Amino acid sequence: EILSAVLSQEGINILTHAEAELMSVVPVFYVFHYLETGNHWNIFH
Amino acid sequence: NCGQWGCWSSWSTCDATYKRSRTRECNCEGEKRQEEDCTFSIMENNGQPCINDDEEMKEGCPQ
Repeated sequence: EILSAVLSQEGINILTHAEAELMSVVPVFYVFHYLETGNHWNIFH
Repeated sequence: NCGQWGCWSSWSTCDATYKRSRTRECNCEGEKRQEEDCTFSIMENNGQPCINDDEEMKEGCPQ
């Protein structure tokens, strides 16, 4: 099924914005992995 | 037309941790600081859903 594949507003809200630097930088890896898997980059200009 | 608390401050930028604060000034009884959570973990946006009250666990050829 092609129900849904949704991910947005993460790059604009939290991309670059003491111990929570890991918490900040970790989801970027998974966002890049999802973007590489879905092969969808034409959404942005 | 006949101490009291003052106006609250603007919500500070959402820190790397959940901790986001707002401060009121007694310029009296009450609180001077309010620390709430913020992460914006919900990135997906589809639409406002409608929810039920309570659910249950369990209600061609068969299995």
